[PDB]
Amino acid sequence: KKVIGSIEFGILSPQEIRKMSAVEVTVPDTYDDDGYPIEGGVMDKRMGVIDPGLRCETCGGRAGECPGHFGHIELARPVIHVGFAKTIYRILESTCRECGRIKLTDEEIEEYMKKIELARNRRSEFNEIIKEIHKKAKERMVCPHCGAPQYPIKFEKPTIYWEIRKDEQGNEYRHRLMPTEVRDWLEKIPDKDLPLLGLDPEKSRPEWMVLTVLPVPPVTARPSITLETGIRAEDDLTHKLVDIIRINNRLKQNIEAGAPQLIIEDLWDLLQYHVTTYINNEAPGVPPAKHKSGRPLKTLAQRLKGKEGRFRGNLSGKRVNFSARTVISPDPMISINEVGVPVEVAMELTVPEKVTEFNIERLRKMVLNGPDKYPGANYVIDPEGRRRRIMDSNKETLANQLDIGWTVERHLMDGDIVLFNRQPSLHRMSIMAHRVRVMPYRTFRLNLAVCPPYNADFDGDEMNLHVPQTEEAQAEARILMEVQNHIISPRYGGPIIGGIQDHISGGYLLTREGAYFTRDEVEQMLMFAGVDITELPEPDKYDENGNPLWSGKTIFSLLLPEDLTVWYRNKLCDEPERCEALEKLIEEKLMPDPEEVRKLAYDGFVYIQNGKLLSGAIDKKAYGREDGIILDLIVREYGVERARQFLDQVTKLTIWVITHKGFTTGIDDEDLPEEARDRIREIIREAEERVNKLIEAYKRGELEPLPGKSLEDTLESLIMAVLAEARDNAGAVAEKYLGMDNHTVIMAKTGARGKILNITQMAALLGQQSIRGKRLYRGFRGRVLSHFKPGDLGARAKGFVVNSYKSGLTPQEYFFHAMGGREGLVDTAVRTAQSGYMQRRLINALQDLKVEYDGTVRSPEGIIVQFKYGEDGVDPMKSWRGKTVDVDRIIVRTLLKMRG
Amino acid sequence: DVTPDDLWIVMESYWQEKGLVRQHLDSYNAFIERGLQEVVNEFGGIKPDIPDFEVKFGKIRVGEPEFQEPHGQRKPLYPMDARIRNLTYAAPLYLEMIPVIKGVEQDPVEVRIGELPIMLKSKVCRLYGLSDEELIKLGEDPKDPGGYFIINGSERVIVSIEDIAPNRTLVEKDERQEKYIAKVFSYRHGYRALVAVERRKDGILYVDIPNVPKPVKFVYVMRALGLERDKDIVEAVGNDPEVQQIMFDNLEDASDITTQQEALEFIGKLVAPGQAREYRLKRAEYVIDNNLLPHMGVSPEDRIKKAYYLGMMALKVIELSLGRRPEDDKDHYANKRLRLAGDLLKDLFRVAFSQLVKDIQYQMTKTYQRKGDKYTFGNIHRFIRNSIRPDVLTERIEHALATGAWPGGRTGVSQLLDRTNYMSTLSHLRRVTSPLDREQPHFEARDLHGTHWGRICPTETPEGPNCGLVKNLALMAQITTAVPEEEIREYLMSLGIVPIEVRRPDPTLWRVYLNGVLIGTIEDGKALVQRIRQDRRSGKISDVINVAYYEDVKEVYVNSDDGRVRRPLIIVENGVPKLTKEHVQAVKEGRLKWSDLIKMGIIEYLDAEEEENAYVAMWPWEVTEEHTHLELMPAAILGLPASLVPYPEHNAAPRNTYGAGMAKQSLGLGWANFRIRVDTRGHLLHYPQIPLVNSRIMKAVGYEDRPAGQNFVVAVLAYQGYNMEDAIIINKASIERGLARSTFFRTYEAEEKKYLGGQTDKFEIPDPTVRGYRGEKYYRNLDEDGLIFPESKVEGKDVLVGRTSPPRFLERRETSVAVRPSEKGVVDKVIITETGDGTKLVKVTVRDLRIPELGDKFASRHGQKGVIGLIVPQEDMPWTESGIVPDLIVNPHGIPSRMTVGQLIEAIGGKVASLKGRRVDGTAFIGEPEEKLRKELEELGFKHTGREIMYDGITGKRLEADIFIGVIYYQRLHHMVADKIHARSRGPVQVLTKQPTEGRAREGGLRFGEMERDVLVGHGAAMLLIERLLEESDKTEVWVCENCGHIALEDKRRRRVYCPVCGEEERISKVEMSYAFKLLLDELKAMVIRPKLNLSER
RNA sequence: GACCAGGCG
DNA sequence: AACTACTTCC
DNA sequence: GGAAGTAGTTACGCCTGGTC
Ligand SMILES: [Mg+2]
Ligand SMILES: [Zn+2]
Ligand SMILES: [Zn+2]
Ligand SMILES: [Zn+2]
Repeated sequence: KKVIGSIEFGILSPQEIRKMSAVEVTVPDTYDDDGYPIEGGVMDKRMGVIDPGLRCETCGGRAGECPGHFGHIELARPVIHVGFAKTIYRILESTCRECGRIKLTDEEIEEYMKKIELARNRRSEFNEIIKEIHKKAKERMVCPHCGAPQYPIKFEKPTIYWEIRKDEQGNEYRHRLMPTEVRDWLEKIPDKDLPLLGLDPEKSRPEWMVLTVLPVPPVTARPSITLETGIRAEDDLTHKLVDIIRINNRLKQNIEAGAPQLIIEDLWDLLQYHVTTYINNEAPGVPPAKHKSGRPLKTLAQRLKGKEGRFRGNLSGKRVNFSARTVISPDPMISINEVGVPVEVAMELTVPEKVTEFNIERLRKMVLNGPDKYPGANYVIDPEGRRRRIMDSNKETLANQLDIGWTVERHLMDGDIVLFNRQPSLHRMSIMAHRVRVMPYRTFRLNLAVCPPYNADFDGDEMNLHVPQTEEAQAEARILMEVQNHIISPRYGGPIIGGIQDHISGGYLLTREGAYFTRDEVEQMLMFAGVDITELPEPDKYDENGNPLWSGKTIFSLLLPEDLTVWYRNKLCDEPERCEALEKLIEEKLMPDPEEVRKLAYDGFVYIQNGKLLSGAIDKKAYGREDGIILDLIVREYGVERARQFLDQVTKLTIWVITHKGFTTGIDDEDLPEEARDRIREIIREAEERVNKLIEAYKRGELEPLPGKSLEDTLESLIMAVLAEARDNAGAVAEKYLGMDNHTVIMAKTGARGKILNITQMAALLGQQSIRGKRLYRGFRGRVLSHFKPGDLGARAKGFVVNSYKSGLTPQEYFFHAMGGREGLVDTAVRTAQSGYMQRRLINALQDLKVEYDGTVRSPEGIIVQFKYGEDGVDPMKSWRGKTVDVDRIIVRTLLKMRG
Repeated sequence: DVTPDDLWIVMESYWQEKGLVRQHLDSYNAFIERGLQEVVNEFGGIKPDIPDFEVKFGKIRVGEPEFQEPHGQRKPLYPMDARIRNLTYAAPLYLEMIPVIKGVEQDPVEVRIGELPIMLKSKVCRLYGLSDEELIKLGEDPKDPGGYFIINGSERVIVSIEDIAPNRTLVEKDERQEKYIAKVFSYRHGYRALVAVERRKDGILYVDIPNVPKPVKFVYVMRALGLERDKDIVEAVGNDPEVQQIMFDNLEDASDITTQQEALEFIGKLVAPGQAREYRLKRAEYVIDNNLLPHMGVSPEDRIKKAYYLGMMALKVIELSLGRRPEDDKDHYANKRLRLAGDLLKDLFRVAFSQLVKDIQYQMTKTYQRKGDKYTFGNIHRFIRNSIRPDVLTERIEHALATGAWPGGRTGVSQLLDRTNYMSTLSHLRRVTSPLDREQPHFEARDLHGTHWGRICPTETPEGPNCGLVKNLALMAQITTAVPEEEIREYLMSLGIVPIEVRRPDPTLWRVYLNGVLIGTIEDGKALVQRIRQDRRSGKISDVINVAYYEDVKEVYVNSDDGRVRRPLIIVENGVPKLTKEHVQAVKEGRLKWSDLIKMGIIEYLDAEEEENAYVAMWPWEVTEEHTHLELMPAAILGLPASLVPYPEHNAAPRNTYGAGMAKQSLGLGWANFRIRVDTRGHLLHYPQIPLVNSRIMKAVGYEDRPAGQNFVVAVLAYQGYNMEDAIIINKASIERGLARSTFFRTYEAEEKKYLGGQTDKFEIPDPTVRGYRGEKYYRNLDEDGLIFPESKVEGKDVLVGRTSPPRFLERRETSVAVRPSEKGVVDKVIITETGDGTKLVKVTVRDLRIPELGDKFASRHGQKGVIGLIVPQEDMPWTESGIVPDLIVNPHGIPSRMTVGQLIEAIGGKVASLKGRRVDGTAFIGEPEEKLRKELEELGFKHTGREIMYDGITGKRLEADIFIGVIYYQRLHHMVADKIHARSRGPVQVLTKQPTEGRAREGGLRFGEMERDVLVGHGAAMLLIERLLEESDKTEVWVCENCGHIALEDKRRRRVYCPVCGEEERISKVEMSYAFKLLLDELKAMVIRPKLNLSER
């Protein structure tokens, strides 16, 4: 067997079309009355057969097995190919009318040939040189080789060549160039002149651009379906070919009979229009060929180009077999690299497994079970290639005749590798390989930590599941695409697979100050997390009743590597003095006395020493979508299996903590005392008074413009600054008064979910609403709503919502908030469309670039793009947050390893 | 004063008197009463090529809904039979013909010109003015509001189109050439003309005409329209000295080149290129009379008024150039008029009637020529009757309604009515769409405008491409129906307005515009406006009239057109609203109606133009002497699905939008008629419930009679991480007791089609000798007649209507109807009937019981969507110290990021309502305050915060934190996981590309697009890409001639492989490539391109 | 089979 | 439509 | 250099129904 090494593109010669054809088509009909194809028609059986029961006259194959064969239509008068129209015009105006030479000087000929031989690798230089030669020839009036006037050639839209000659003394006339004389002009062009025109002497010929024989695409390339009504629905190509044959027959009849030249020219133009619309219906400046219904026909050009065309719709991307799709549901109790597959999908989709020495018994059992029982099989393929569906009265015999070397398409079972994909597919983590785990109900299951790579949020999301079928594909998936890898994002060199909301909040509830757990809770959480353990550590405290209690830090430390040691400040740092004291203690010797650290322990300073958590609370900094310090260190220093084990264990542990400890959000989470409410009220009152003063100053001309903008823009910017500062101050008051024991605050300060802005808008004023960065202005003249005096520029009248969500919005504020939400929702779709187009452009530009074995990055033709990838040779996925190596981390780690 | 609770009574009376679909019914009733006759009056009598014969048109009459039987006669037809027998609910249309023989008119003849489809509940339908029992006896839901059509058995609703106001000129800046552009959309007989004037950066004035290929200097058009004198032109355009100078400068260079008589010829050169001077003149005057300002007229007498209107437009563009006026906003609702069912039907009927008129002309001429004058004049009645051919008009109209493609570029005008539930149907009947393309980023058109207040719902709009471009009407919105303009013009002229012919406009004189065209001039325009509104309030002037003025530019606008969205307001005079307590009591006692209040001048209807002059108060205690109007009910500014949301002002706007959009997808008893209705798909919640916290608008509308959803006991806590990421945890015991249970209905249809030549198909159990015979097990439930017995369990791929068709293979083929491969159920109903043509038709309805499972989507009214992540037994659910077990658990992490305080307030209100035994009012702005609810919850014996002490079901100890628990109204959406799961090992393929088919309904394969290709490439997986894109879609083998590179031919008959192009037999080898690439090679070998292939040894 | 409309993430 | 980029008449 | 014309694109799936 061979593989395609290269494809040379050329223009088919008339003799090539005549020889390649299996029939010459003469009759403009498709089928007879009885339903059989008309001999000599567009559906002649010598071009292949598509209707079942028919037989091909060229191959002898049935429908769906005959590939299809070409036919030709000997045109009575040659026509102009629309695709090569501009090329023909350029060649015509760059070559002589009588001899056909390029009308260039011999010295210019040799110099331009030498420059053509050079700079051929890149298309742009060759194109520019061709344009220069075209300009030089076009300007010239007399052919240097033979003395002859060269009348200028005008070109309208397609296939209209119109050169202008001086009919009389001082009077010029435009003479239309019929395809016959144009083609003859093109044949007179010599072969030594073609390269300077850009044409290939062998694979192309300018005369072949004027086509006198039209190839007819095979029947299999334009199938016709019989409707349930009993009528026949033909393809657009079939209709266009029928019209072309009819008009060609009319032209041939008028030519052999003899007709006035005007009628012949009209029929010739009709045939040319038919051919042009056949090749490209949406060609510039041509009436599209419309269907009988009224829609335009889809022709060859429409068959190729477009998002629904051949290239994008059936070559780059195409529908595949052995795929499944259903809604996804959460499942924290499966590993990060596993997926829950419904029994229906597992029974439907199959994995072809060739029976060998070791899996003979299992395949025999699953053949015995058959397509009904889940651990069964659907098909059995003998070594000869004959396939047999498993059914009753077959299971026993096929199980007996399994032997060795046969193929058995078995059901999905636990451990099988599949591709899981939620397909807005932006980065390479949108498809990862998961291990199959068969589940009862009919929905896909996904671990929560793997949501961030897929951007899935269990609100109706659906994901596609593809089953690789060849052993090479299965190995490729299981080695390169498994979910254990890709924990670190290639984008920023940080953890993308980590805890999201409940893991972070439960970790904080676990490791925070004063959080203790009873013996039963500790044993249950350790068993739930999957941590292997045969003895509990010594308890930290003792209850008033003498019951032993464990600290959350000890429980968390039970699942850390015994060598890990790191310190950092997380988001819970509100008093930097305590963090500075801890850092000062650490810097003196790098191995502080554990009790001394426990004396100065703080929630805002995480300090792990030999795998024991001595200070700090679990935050988004421990593990998260970005900046997971502990997870990054575990995945970079201990491997990728250890990272997966730690991730699974910590997710289950935190889930147990948050479930059995209680985590809720109520109305009281947005409550503020009377003092905080009064402070916020005074904040808004002062802001409104300041805005009023600014407005009054601007009305009296008292205010003067800021640099770079006018008076109106100065006033607008000052007002927005004042309003934003007022919102910030009210949010600061709310932050001061709400406290850290509020669950809504807890999940916001720890990064689990929500920002400070949400709490500010929910417990204090909503703040100023804006569209496109400006204050609300769209509405009536001088106002937004008809409930405000025209010409009002005040805070409330322009979108400043003074109410919280808890306090409820007034109707005006409700409309203003609706405007803000509308602008956001409108922004989303435009942004996603623009980003998608830009990503497509970037991918199509940078697809093939790769790192060679010498370390360089090279273009497909061998051009060196980078002599060392990233200018240092480090992959961003393997880098330390963009750094080549974390020097300080390595130094501290080694010093603690040896001196410890 | 009057409490808002007292204005609620008036608003409820408004909704009681006029339904929710009054726009469709009003427009269609106006169309039937006057529109059809108006169109027929535009279409003058047919004049054929007969020496002394032509027919005039009499009076259009529409009869009762009747259907002509194929072998019987016109029986009466009712909508249920029209939508069951796959008929079109239409009525005969009759037109009188007046034959004019040699200038004299004979007796009229009434001939049926076609059938006109009838909108339900309109003044011609058979359901009009029928009591509830009468509608029930006809197999109809009395709650159904009508307003839609039945076309070929399917319910079609015409969605209003938000077009730009016709005949109104708008000024704006191009910002590219510093050219001020002023365009007008002139309408006449369904044809729009885009006449625009232009002041370019050179200071010269240009005019654009749609059929003139190039712009023309303005003064040339002005002189072509009959303005001979230069000074007359300068005076007509404007009298302000600066404008006078601009016109003098613009006119000197025009008069120095083109005079009055030369302008028509100059336009003719561009319009009709060539040497035919008379033809150029004819084309120029044609495009002047028809294609420039058609709304003014098409007669040469209307040329001068075209000149005045063009001068006014030029004056406006000059004023924009001088900056004396602001840019005209295109999203301002003073500039947009809706197109309703009446006007769209008028245009469609105009097109169809033109087709019929031309056809009848052709038929008359042909018949007269091909039988002379023997009986054409001997009996003219038969000559007219036989030439009618009425099917053309009805086929055109029915096709347009069924496909939705209106004449012209309009598409999607008629849409399939949504019958998922009550809310979806009513919201579809109250929907507005924009004609702009959804792909482009129309930032200014997709945003909320201040003029939408009370006219368009601020929150209900779809997500994605249609956001902002698809709008739903506010509950207080009222859409006008046009009054005769001539009477309005006469009244305005009688008021003191002097036409511009006698008195020319001046800076100190008010310019009055009626319906967007300038009519005359008056002094003290404020007095004219005051007189107009006083007359309207006094009742002598119709409600539809609206008037506004502008002190900035001294212009008075009078509107009396159709398609204006308006809102009602209470007139406030001297700080005292017109509405009083005794009016409210009279309305409450039924002595006074809404139309009465409108007629007495108590309540006023204002569109955007008149509202611009208003200073509206929002609350009765906010009224001062400076206020002109008071808001009837600020909570009515929302749409209907948006009004379903309780406490909408405590939620973020995106979540309100999500809730409003998801309210239209819930399951419930949408219509009581569902049992006997034939519909492709439907759902039925087994136990719908009233929302405990509900708005009063929902009861006034009628949502309480057709509820969709249930009240759940919801606890907000994190439980085993199975409600993480917007997932929902639900109770198994609650499901087993009927919570969120539903049934899915599907109606399969099988027709006994009658082919040509008498070759019919037969309803029968086919013998195994027929071609395409399925398994004998699939016909298990069939009866000897050929139809499946009702109440028989049917699973996937089992047939319901055994059917065989005449052979067409190249024995009878099989075309029986079976259930869809992934659908099961029980056969609820089998009906047999007769089609329109007379063939037998059978509808089979299968019902499938859908008990909630993992993956089914649930939503609340506050936009909190989610799927069931786990189904937990009751003994595993936590319980409260009061014995309350949740029916549903939601993660607290979804609350703060979404900022839905309204959901928490609704939970508190639901608990309080359950404890009190009285439902809690959750209206938008007058509902029960959260403080009152918390105090009441405190007094009832529960914690005021709503948190309760809960115990863990698994371990038995109480949770450390107090858990927030309440009652929230959750609704089950129709996005069930059983309707979405799909898996394809291997199946059918497309004939053209040999690739797997597309769609869940036809064993389709999932598209592995190019984005996934790049994802696979970025992983380095090269063999996996091969396996996914080559082996599993279209792998094939081809024979390639190594000598030429073309595709070799294999002769299966002769057992030889060779290349016909070169005749090689030894240099032939197989290659492996996707069938799509071979097809690409075929399409490249077409259009004459040679893709020579080079082969390599591997 | 391609056209339209409506949704889903 | 609304952007870009050529092309191409001026 | 204009100053117009002309052409070329404008995310990815998936589902439903209805008409040709
Ligand atoms: Mg989602
Ligand atoms: Zn063949
Ligand atoms: Zn020469
Ligand atoms: Zn060959």
